[PDB]
Amino acid sequence: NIVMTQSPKSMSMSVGERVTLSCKASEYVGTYVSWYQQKPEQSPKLLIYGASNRYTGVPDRFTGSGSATDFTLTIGSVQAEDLADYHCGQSYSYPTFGAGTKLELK
Amino acid sequence: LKFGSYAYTRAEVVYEWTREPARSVVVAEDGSRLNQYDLLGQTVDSGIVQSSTGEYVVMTTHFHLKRKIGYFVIQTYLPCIMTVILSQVSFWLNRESVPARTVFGVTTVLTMTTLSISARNSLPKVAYATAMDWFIAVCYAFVFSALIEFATVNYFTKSQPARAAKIDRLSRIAFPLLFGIFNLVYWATYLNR
Amino acid sequence: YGYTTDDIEFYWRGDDNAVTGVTKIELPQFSIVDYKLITKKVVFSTGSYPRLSLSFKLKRNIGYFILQTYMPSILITILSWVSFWINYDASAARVALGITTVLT
Amino acid sequence: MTTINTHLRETLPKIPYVKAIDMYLMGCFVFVFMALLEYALVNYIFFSQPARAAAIDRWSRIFFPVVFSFFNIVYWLYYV
Amino acid sequence: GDVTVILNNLLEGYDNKLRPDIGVKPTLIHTDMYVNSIGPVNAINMEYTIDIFFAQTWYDRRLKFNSTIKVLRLNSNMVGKIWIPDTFFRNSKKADAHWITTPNRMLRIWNDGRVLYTLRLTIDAECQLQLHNFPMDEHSCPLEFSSYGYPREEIVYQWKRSSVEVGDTRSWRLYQFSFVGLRNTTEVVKTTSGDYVVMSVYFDLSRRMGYFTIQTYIPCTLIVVLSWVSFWINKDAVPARTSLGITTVLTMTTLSTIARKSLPKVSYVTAMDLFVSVCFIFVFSALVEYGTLHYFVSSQPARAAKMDSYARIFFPTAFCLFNLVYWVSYLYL
Ligand SMILES: *[C@@H]1O[C@H](CO)[C@@H](O[C@@H]2O[C@H](CO)[C@@H](O[C@@H]3O[C@H](CO[C@H]4O[C@H](CO[C@H]5O[C@H](CO)[C@@H](O)[C@H](O)[C@@H]5O[C@H]5O[C@H](CO)[C@@H](O)[C@H](O)[C@@H]5O)[C@@H](O)[C@H](O[C@H]5O[C@H](CO)[C@@H](O)[C@H](O)[C@@H]5O)[C@@H]4O)[C@@H](O)[C@H](O[C@H]4O[C@H](CO)[C@@H](O)[C@H](O)[C@@H]4O[C@H]4O[C@H](CO)[C@@H](O)[C@H](O)[C@@H]4O[C@H]4O[C@H](CO)[C@@H](O)[C@H](O)[C@@H]4O)[C@@H]3O)[C@H](O)[C@H]2NC(C)=O)[C@H](O)[C@H]1NC(C)=O
Ligand SMILES: *[C@@H]1O[C@H](CO)[C@@H](O[C@@H]2O[C@H](CO)[C@@H](O[C@@H]3O[C@H](CO)[C@@H](O)[C@H](O)[C@@H]3O)[C@H](O)[C@H]2NC(C)=O)[C@H](O)[C@H]1NC(C)=O
Ligand SMILES: *[C@@H]1O[C@H](CO)[C@@H](O[C@@H]2O[C@H](CO)[C@@H](O)[C@H](O)[C@H]2NC(C)=O)[C@H](O)[C@H]1NC(C)=O
Ligand SMILES: Cc1ccc(-c2nc3ccc(C)cn3c2CC(=O)N(C)C)cc1
Ligand SMILES: Cc1ccc(-c2nc3ccc(C)cn3c2CC(=O)N(C)C)cc1
Repeated sequence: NIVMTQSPKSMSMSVGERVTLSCKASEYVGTYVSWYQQKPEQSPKLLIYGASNRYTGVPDRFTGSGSATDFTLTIGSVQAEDLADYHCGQSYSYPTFGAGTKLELK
Repeated sequence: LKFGSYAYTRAEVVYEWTREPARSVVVAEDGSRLNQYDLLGQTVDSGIVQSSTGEYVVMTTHFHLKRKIGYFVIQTYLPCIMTVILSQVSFWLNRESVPARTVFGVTTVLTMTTLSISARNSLPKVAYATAMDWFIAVCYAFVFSALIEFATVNYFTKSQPARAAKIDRLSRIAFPLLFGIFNLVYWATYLNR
Repeated sequence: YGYTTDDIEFYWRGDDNAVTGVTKIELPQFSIVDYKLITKKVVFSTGSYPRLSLSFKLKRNIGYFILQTYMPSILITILSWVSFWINYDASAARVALGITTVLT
Repeated sequence: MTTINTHLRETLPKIPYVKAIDMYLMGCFVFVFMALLEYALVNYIFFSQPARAAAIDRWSRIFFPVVFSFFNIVYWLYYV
Repeated sequence: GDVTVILNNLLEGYDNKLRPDIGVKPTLIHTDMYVNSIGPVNAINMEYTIDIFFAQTWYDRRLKFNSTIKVLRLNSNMVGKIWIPDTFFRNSKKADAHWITTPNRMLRIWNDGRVLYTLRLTIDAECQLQLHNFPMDEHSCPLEFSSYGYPREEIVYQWKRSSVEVGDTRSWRLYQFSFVGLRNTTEVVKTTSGDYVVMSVYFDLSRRMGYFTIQTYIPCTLIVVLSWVSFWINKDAVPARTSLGITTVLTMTTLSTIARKSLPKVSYVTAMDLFVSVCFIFVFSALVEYGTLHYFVSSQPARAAKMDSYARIFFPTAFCLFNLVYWVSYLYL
C-alpha cells in the first residue's frame, strides 16, 4: 500500500503568480502519478497522466515532473478557474490518492 | 530490460501493461538460475525514447540483484587473511633463523601476488579499482611490511640486539592490531552500504 | 561436386593475377612466403572432376618464441651453473639452486 | 594445498555455499597450517628448556596422525 | 483501405531485381548511422564489436503516389518487396541483423518516391592494432561499407553532416579504451568487378592504462623491491639469499608469461614487454650481485662489504632513473 503524502494541505497564495504542489510517495511509483482537479461540488478532472504528461484540453500553465517518489505540479500563472482541490494519485499499484490540497486566493 | 516498437512512433503504436504495473512482470518462484546473485525484486516503468526518426514508447523493467559474497570470501578474503597471519607468525620465530624468516617472507609475498592475479581475472578488466582490489593491496602491504620488519631485525642483530628485540616485540602486537583495525574499518565501510 | 570433366572445366581467370590480396595479408605469427595456383583433375569412383588448388607457404615468426620460451630456458640452465662457483661445503644453497632450476 | 584448490576452483562455477570437497580442503589446509605453527612454537621455546620442545614434538608425532584419522572418519561418515 | 489500394498500385508491375534508374544514372543513396554501442575491443582476435542503427535513403521513381497520405510508414513486411541496396560492411568478420520479436527493420515511403530504410545491426569489424606502444597505444580504426555488386556507375553513397551520431557513451562496453571521437570518409576502391564507392567511419580509441597498471606494473615494481630486500639481509645466511633471489626470479617469470598472454602473440616487442624485461634484468642483476659478493668475500671481505653497501645505495636510484626514462619516452611519443 503506497501512501501519497501531499503537501501543503492548503494554500492562500495570491493570483497571477507561480503555484507549486509537491506530492511524495512512500514507495517507488515510477511515473504513474496523476493529478486530478476537483472544483467544488463536481467530479474530479484529470490534469496530468503519467508524470509530466498533460491531458487533452488542459491549460498549458499546468506541468508536472517527478521520477521515483517526488512529484510536483506547477502552474505558470493562477487564474480564477484554478480555484479547486488538487489530488495526486499513483497507479503503479492498486490506486491510492493523496490527501488533496485546497487552493485559495487572497 | 527495455523494449518497445521498431518503426512505429508514439503517435501510431503505444504500449501499456495488461494489469497493474506492479503486478505486470511476474517471476516464477522456482525459476532462478542465478548462482552468485540474489534477485531482490523487479520494477517497471514506461517512458519515451527520443530518436531522429520520431518519438517511441519504451517499456522498462529493472531486476535488482545483490551479489552473494560467500564464494569471494572463501576464495579471496579468507586466503588473504590467512596469508597475512602466515607472514605475522614469523615475528614469533627465532631471529637466528634468518633462512627461515626469509623463506616465510618471500613465500608469503609470492602467495599474495598469485592471489592478486587470480582474483583480478574473475571480474572483467575494468580500469577502476574495486573493493577486493583495495583489500588485496592492503594485505599485500601488510605482508611486505612484515618482510621489511624482518629485514630491519636482521640488519640490527649482532650490532644493537636490544633494538632488534624491542622492534620485534613491538611489531608482534602492532601488526595484528593494525590488521584488525583495517579489517573492521573495511568491512564496516563496505557492508554498511 | 555433381559435374564431371565432361560437363564442367575449371580454370583460373588470368592464371597469374587470379588470386589477389595475398601481399596485403598480415598474420601475428606467420609470414606468407609465396602462393601457387594449380589446376588438375581428381578421379573418384563416381567419375573425374576438375580440381583447383590455392596453396600458401607460411613461415613461423621465431622472434616471439625466442624470448617467450628459449630465453627462460637459456637463463635457468645458466644459473644452474652458479652452483659450481659456490664452495661444496655449503650444501643447502647449491642443492636448492639446482633443484629449483629443474622445477622451473 | 593452494595449487590443488586452484585446480578444483577452475573447474567448478562460482557458488556461495561451501561444498564437501571444500570442507575437506579446508580441513587439510588447517592441518598443514597447524603443523607449521607447531614447528614455529617448538622453535620459539628452542632457546628455553629444550626438553619442553622435545615433549611437544613427541606429542605432535602421535597426535597429528590420530587427529587427522579421526577427522577423516567424521567427514566420511557425515557425507555417507 | 486507401493505403491498401496505394500499396497494391505501387507493387503492380514492380521489378525488385532492377535498381531505380537502372539505365539512366547512378542511384544516389544517403546513409546515416546511430552508434548505439561500441562493444569490447579484444586484440587477441584483432576485432571490435559495434551496434548501430543503419539508415539509407534513396529515390525510387516507381514508388511515387498521389494521395493525402504524405508518408507510408511500414514495417519489415515490405522490405523484401521493393528494391533495396545491397550494402555490406567490407571489414566485418561477422555481422547479423536483429530478429526478435520481429525483424528490426523500418520502411518509410514519401509521395515523391523517396524511401527511408533503417535496420539494427551488430558488426564484429576487424581492424589491425599496431600493438607497439601498448598499453599506451592509441587506435583509430574503421567501419567500411559499400555496395557488393553495384560499381560507382550504378550506386553512389553519400554522407550527411549529422549522419553519424553516438549514444550516451557511459553504457558502452569499452573497458580498456576510451572513445576520443569519430570521423567519416568516402573514396573509390578498385575491385575485380569494377570501382566501388567505399564509405568509412573511423572511431578513435585511446587506451586506459589504469587496469594494466594494477595488472602488471605494480606487481613487477614490487617484486623488484622484494629483490632489493635481499641486499639488506645478512651476508652469512646463504640459503636465505638464494631462496629470496630464486623466488623473485620465478615470480617474475610467471608474471611475465601471464602478462604477455593478455596480448596477442606478436613477433615485435611492445612497450609492456620492455618494462617487464627491464625488471627481470634487475632481479637477475641482484642475483649476480649476491653471487659476485659470495665469490669475492673469500678473497677479501672488506671489498665485498664496500660493494654491497654501494649496491644498496645504487639499485633503487637506477630503478627510479630507468622508470623515469621509460615513462617519459613512451608518453612523449
Ligand atoms: C546452406 O543452408 C543454410 C541452411 O538452410 C542456408 O541458410 C539459410 O538461408 C536462408 C536463405 O538465405 C535463410 O532464410 C531466410 O531467413 C531470413 C532471416 O534470417 C534470419 O532468421 C533466420 C530464422 O528464421 C526465423 O526467424 C526469422 C526472423 O524473424 C523469421 O523471418 C523466420 O520466419 C523464422 O521464424 C520462424 O522460426 C522461429 C524460431 O526458429 C519461430 O519462432 C517462428 O514462429 C518461425 O517459425 C535464421 O535462420 C537466420 O540465421 C542464419 O543466417 C544468418 C545470416 O547472417 C547467419 O549469420 C546465421 O549464422 C544463420 O546461418 C537469420 O538470423 C528471412 O528474412 C528470409 O525470408 C525472406 O526472404 C525470402 C527470400 O525472398 C522470402 O521467400 C521470405 O518470404 C522472406 O521475405 C518476406 O519477409 C521479409 C521480412 O524479412 C519481407 O521484407 C519480404 O517483403 C517478404 O514479405 C512477404 O512474404 C512474407 C512471408 O514470409 C509475408 O508474411 C509478407 O506479408 C510479404 O508478403 C529467408 O527465410 C535461413 O534462415 C538460413 N538458415 C540458416 C540456418 O542459415 C544457407 O544460405 C545455405 N548456403 C548456401 C550457400 O546456399
Ligand atoms: C603445397 O602443397 C601442394 C600439394 O602437395 C603443392 O602442390 C604441388 O605443386 C607442384 C608444383 O606445381 C605440382 O607438381 C606438378 O605436377 C604435375 C603433374 O603432372 C607436373 O606436370 C608439373 O610439372 C609439376 O611437377 C604438384 O602436383 C602439386 N601437388 C599436388 C598434390 O597437386 C604445393 O607446391 C605446395 N606449396 C605451395 C607453396 O603451395
Ligand atoms: C562527415 O561527413 C560530412 C560530409 O562529408 C562532413 O561534413 C562537412 O563538414 C565540414 C565541417 O568540418 C563542412 O565544412 C563541410 O561543408 C561538410 N560537408 C558537407 C558536404 O556538408 C563531416 O565533416 C564529416 N565528419 C567527420 C569527418 O568527422
Ligand atoms: C540513422 C538512424 C538514427 C536513429 C535510428 C533509430 N530508429 C529507432 C526506432 C526506435 C528506437 C527505440 C530507436 N531508434 C533509433 C536509434 C535511436 O534514436 N536511439 C537508440 C536513441 C535509426 C537510424
Ligand atoms: C575452500 C578453500 C580452502 C582453502 C583456501 C586457502 N587457500 C590459501 C592459499 C594461501 C594461504 C596462506 C591460505 N589459503 C587458504 C586458507 C583457507 O581458506 N582456510 C584455512 C579456510 C581457500 C579456499
